[PDB]
Amino acid sequence: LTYCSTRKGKRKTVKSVVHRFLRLHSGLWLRRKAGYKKKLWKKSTARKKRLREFVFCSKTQSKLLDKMTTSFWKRRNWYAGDPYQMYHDRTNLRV
Amino acid sequence: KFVSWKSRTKYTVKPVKMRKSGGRDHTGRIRVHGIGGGHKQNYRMIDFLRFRPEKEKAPEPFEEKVVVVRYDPCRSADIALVAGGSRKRWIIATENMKAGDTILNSNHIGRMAVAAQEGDAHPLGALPVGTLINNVESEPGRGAQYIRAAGTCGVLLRKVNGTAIIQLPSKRQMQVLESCTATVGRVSNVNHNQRVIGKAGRNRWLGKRPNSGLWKIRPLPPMKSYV
Amino acid sequence: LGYRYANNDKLSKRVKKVWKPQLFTRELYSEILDKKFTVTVTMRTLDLIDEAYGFDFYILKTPKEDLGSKFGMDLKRGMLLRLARQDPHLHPENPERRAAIYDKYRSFVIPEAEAEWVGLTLEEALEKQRLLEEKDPVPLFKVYVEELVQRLQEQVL
Amino acid sequence: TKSRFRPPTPEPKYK
Amino acid sequence: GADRMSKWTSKRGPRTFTKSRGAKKTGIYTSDRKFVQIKEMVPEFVVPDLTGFKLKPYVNYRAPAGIDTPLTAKALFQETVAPAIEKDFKEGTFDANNLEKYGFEPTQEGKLFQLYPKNFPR
Amino acid sequence: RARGNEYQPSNIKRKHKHGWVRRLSTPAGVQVILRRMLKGRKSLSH
RNA sequence: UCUCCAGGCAUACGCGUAUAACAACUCGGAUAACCAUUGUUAGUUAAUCAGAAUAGGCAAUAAUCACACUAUAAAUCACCUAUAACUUCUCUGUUAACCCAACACCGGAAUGCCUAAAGGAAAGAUCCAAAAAGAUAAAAGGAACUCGGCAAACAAGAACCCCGCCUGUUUACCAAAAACAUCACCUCUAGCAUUACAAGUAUUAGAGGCACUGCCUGCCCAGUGAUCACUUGUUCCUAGGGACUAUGACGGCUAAACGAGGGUCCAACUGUCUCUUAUCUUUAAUCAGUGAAAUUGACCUUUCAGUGAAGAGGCUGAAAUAUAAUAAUAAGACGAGAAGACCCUAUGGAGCUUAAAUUAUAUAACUUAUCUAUUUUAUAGUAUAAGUUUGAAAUUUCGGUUGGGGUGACC
RNA sequence: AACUAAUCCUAGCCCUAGCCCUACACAAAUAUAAUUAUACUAUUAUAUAAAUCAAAACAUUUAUCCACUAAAAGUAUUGGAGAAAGAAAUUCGUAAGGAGCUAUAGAACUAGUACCGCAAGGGAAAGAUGAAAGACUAAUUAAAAGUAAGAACAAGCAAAGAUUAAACCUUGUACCUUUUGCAUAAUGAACUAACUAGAAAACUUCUAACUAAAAGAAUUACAGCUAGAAACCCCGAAACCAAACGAGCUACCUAAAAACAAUUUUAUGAAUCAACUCGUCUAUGUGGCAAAAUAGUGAGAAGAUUUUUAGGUAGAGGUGAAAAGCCU
Ligand SMILES: [Mg+2]
Ligand SMILES: [Mg+2]
Ligand SMILES: [Mg+2]
Ligand SMILES: [Mg+2]
Ligand SMILES: [Mg+2]
Ligand SMILES: [Mg+2]
Ligand SMILES: [Mg+2]
Ligand SMILES: [Mg+2]
Ligand SMILES: [Mg+2]
Ligand SMILES: [Mg+2]
Ligand SMILES: [Mg+2]
Ligand SMILES: [Mg+2]
Ligand SMILES: [Mg+2]
Ligand SMILES: [Mg+2]
Ligand SMILES: [Mg+2]
Ligand SMILES: [Mg+2]
Ligand SMILES: [Mg+2]
Ligand SMILES: [Mg+2]
Ligand SMILES: [Mg+2]
Ligand SMILES: [Mg+2]
Ligand SMILES: [Mg+2]
Ligand SMILES: [Mg+2]
Ligand SMILES: [Mg+2]
Ligand SMILES: [Mg+2]
Ligand SMILES: [Mg+2]
Ligand SMILES: [Mg+2]
Ligand SMILES: [Mg+2]
Ligand SMILES: [Mg+2]
Ligand SMILES: [Mg+2]
Ligand SMILES: [Mg+2]
Ligand SMILES: [Mg+2]
Ligand SMILES: [Mg+2]
Ligand SMILES: [Mg+2]
Ligand SMILES: [Mg+2]
Ligand SMILES: [Mg+2]
Ligand SMILES: [Mg+2]
Ligand SMILES: [Mg+2]
Ligand SMILES: [Mg+2]
Ligand SMILES: [Mg+2]
Ligand SMILES: [Mg+2]
Ligand SMILES: [Mg+2]
Ligand SMILES: [Mg+2]
Ligand SMILES: [Mg+2]
Ligand SMILES: [Mg+2]
Ligand SMILES: [Mg+2]
Ligand SMILES: [Mg+2]
Ligand SMILES: [Mg+2]
Ligand SMILES: [Mg+2]
Ligand SMILES: [Mg+2]
Repeated sequence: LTYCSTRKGKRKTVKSVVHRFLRLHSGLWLRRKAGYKKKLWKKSTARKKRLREFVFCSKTQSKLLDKMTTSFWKRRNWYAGDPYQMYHDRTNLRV
Repeated sequence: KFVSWKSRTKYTVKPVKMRKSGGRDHTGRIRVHGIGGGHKQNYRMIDFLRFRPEKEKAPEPFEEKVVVVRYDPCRSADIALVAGGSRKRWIIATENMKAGDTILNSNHIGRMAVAAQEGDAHPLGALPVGTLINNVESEPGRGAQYIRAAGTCGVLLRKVNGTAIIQLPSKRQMQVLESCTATVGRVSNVNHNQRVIGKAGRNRWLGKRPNSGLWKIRPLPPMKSYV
Repeated sequence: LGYRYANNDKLSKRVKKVWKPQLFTRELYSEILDKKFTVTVTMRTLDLIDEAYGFDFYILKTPKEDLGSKFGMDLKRGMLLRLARQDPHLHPENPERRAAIYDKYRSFVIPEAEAEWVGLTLEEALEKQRLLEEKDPVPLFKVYVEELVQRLQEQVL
Repeated sequence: TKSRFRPPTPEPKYK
Repeated sequence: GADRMSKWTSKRGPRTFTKSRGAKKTGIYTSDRKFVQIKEMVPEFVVPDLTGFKLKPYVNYRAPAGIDTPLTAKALFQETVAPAIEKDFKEGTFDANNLEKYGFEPTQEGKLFQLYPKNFPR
Repeated sequence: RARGNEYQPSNIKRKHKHGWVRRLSTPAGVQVILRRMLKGRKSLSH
């Protein structure tokens, strides 16, 4: 990680994260299942069904990605017609 | 810094002082190994263009007198001073050449082959096929560059349509024009090969330094298995 | 002078490479100069000369940078000075021939003073200026004499 | 081994 | 171990190395290693006759010194050449061509003592 | 044998090798002089 | 004046006032006297010693007492033809005990002449201890010493084996040899000029290997008829038909000689030894002057048994015990110093080797193009580009587990 | 009741701000072996920066090294799509001082000097009276280690509890680092003075301003937003690349030179043996006379000999009768 870049003096986003994970404004992260496109001819139908899903990240993994991405990737985005509109907030959670 | 001693523009019989290179290039690095040291030697300028007319003289056959047959330290063969007209020059001496003999330099080309005594330059066309020759030259007027070592001789194999085939000492056959001039006979010091050096110090006199102490085929991919 | 990737893939080694122009030596005739020069010339220049419809047109048209040669710039000054002065040395004893050449290249005519300072480098221009302004110091004797005469003449006036 | 030394300065002390 | 800081002089070096101490040459070395002195190249001291000289090395304290006025080209011109031109101007016998009449030298060439470049020493 | 006496002084050898004229012969030698002038050295060469 | 030692005076290179007198007595000489030290003043005197005009023409015949005498390695401006100038003494080096080695260093330093006529002093005063170093002498014996006759000797003679043919050369500062070179012999490459080779040309030049020398000795040498025909062989045309085919990669070894080579043996010899001693010098010790180094947590620094990590001056249990110096010994202080040794580790290196991976306008080559000549397509070449083929080289790498290793293996 | 010593304040320096420059030093000399008054032989930078290092190796690659502030924005893009790199469009702008040093500090500097290296090059240390020295150079301090004044007195990590009493009596296995959380180990320290090593605000906590809004332009927001405070060391390789500098040592070569007595063979890389060259053996030395010597003993000594002078070959290299030997 570049903690202080020469030209600007700012932290730099890791683009390996931007191309694999989606952050919801609450703080959750979405990911795919590794191998969901690999050797599908020998996987069971139930196995394939699990792979197609989108999965969440843990507290540690979420903490890591928040260190490898900059605040710009942690803002509110008002996209019209967004298919993730309802998932950016947590409701009826006491904890 | 390194200026070759070969700076004399004008021919002269007087011996010219030499400088040896020890094998080093003009940059000071060795380009040939084993060369260094030896007795101080004086260069005696040799004329290999036998038929050279004297200044303001007609280009016709002329004779010259063999004054002396000296020993040249810069060559295997022994040179002979030849005096004719009003000039003196050094020439390579034939095996049987003796002082006081007269040799013939003849540019004239004869249609009919004429027997030639040893040492008389004649055009290759003039020489009958099979005569022993030396000091042969590739092109007329180029001086001699072949068969000029002690005891060497060349054979005039074939003269056809103004072209002559000469069997060089290495047995290589080289074709030249019949206009080329080569004197008859083998070069002197025939017994050069028979000498025995005997002592290592003798070669060190000649300038030959000691050698160093440092002590294939690719099989094709199919042939790797069998080896 | 650059680098290339062996086999044209960036995962291979980086190898030094120099690309050279296929220089050619040819003979060219300048109408304005009426002289034939032998010059090392690339095939690109030959096409440019053809597109310029003549060697003389090529030199005059091409700017200083595109030309990319000090020898060419000298030719530019020589041709420009020839046209600027209408020198009779061009094809002497044949005025008809001389007029044709000058008229054909009349478009490039420029003032004589400007033409002189064409293609010169800073050092050559500096040397040219220094020579022009070089003068031996005036004797003070004369300078005082001029002042004295003027004062005396004014007083008499 | 190494080696370095210092000078015996004249040091005139007459003030 | 050679002393770099001492001056390079002829006392140092081998026999072959030699150089002058600044003495002006007075002759020529001809062929065969023979020196031929030239009388003209030997300076000659022009010494005046001091008989009847009224000036001594030291000056009296009582004598009062004057105001220092470094001589200038203009001052010399006014003293020497200006009066001649001024009188000539009134008479009208003056022209630019004959400035030499008042002492002007067009070129220093031909003068025994050339003003510039100086061909005579102190 | 006994080392330590490598220096065999010869003024002709010294001046040819590290002299003024020798240094000025090459630009690489002239840049040796140029740096020495920058530092302030008492002697620029032999 | 006496005693004794035996490289000295110049020159060159170098050094740069260390020269000489006076005056000082801080510093330098490793201590004194005295100065080589400090300050001041001086100094080395050259027409002979030493250092620093032009254009042509043309040289076959060494040296060595050069005569004889031979040899081989083949060997040091002058004199002429013409032009130009017609009577000069300046400049610089010159001293010393000296230079290269941090030093007033038992070292290094070229030439000429000479070998004492020149140049010098091993002992500051003492004292006679051990140990150590050097010299000389030995009753009887004579290598019985020892890894070995190392060293020493009133000896310095003789033969042998091995290895290299010989003279020679090499790791400056641990190996001088059997290793390298070497003559002779053998193999490979090259048919040629104006900077090595070489101003040379196959009896030559480069590259590399190997002791040579007579003698045994490799294979290789179509088959049968007999200089002749067939059978083969090799090619084509289709199993036929034509066409064509007239001792050298190896040993013994000469065989002698020569060796500061590696081993032996005899003889003499001897303090090597049985068996050590005596005298002398040096060193030591004492008086005087001068004055280092490694080392050092602190130390008021004991013995024995026990315990402990092959381990105890210091802990545990007994014991011993006025304080300090001087000179000796080397048992301990896992005594002090060194870039020494050993096994293992590092996603630490660097040298070499290529059958490692990746490249590779070093070279050479060829192909298509560009391009200039040419002939109606054509064969030439090529200040270039794109390929293909070699590789002189460059870059980078050394998986893990198997009580070490090669082989098996295993992950 | 004091020796060694200690105290000291200004010499200069550091970072900014302003500012292009027009400091190019009588006369004489210097590119010849610089600083030598005159002719000879004439005089001229460079093809692409590499590598280290990072990628926990390394082979593509690796910010600075190598064109106005702030914002867009660490965004689009680029990348063994890894480490990492990283725009623009378009907006915005009229721009003399010290919470620095004060002689181991600040520059290396009293000086690029002394000294060291053949050269390139490397590189110091230190001073201190007063208004007056034309007032006999002051002061000032039980003050560092070290000594002296004043050696020691059975017994022991040197002390502690003590005691009438300094020592006797009792108790007590140096310190740090380090090993397992153990040392009678193993490292490091003779002692004194001075110097000598944790640094950044993405997330969090704490404290305030305003509050569906906060912020002095671009930012964030379903109680947020703004500001404050709060954080992540030192010393040390073998190496690698670039460019200079070195063949006065040494390997080799070129040129110009020099030395070799006597004796016997003969007519010589033959013999005996000095000068001279070398360096087999033993002994001494071992911070030595010596960073390779001395005493003896040995090898060659007309030759492939030794020596002198000047020049040439330079590190991807040179040289090598090959020891991976030499090249200060
Ligand atoms: Mg061999
Ligand atoms: Mg790279
Ligand atoms: Mg040295
Ligand atoms: Mg020497
Ligand atoms: Mg004296
Ligand atoms: Mg005296
Ligand atoms: Mg001494
Ligand atoms: Mg004195
Ligand atoms: Mg003389
Ligand atoms: Mg003298
Ligand atoms: Mg004495
Ligand atoms: Mg004594
Ligand atoms: Mg005896
Ligand atoms: Mg005895
Ligand atoms: Mg025995
Ligand atoms: Mg012996
Ligand atoms: Mg031998
Ligand atoms: Mg030998
Ligand atoms: Mg050795
Ligand atoms: Mg030897
Ligand atoms: Mg030895
Ligand atoms: Mg031997
Ligand atoms: Mg016996
Ligand atoms: Mg003692
Ligand atoms: Mg004493
Ligand atoms: Mg005590
Ligand atoms: Mg005690
Ligand atoms: Mg004990
Ligand atoms: Mg015990
Ligand atoms: Mg005890
Ligand atoms: Mg002991
Ligand atoms: Mg590497
Ligand atoms: Mg890395
Ligand atoms: Mg590695
Ligand atoms: Mg300082
Ligand atoms: Mg400093
Ligand atoms: Mg004290
Ligand atoms: Mg007690
Ligand atoms: Mg210690
Ligand atoms: Mg570090
Ligand atoms: Mg030399
Ligand atoms: Mg050698
Ligand atoms: Mg003799
Ligand atoms: Mg030797
Ligand atoms: Mg002998
Ligand atoms: Mg012998
Ligand atoms: Mg001999
Ligand atoms: Mg070897
Ligand atoms: Mg060295």
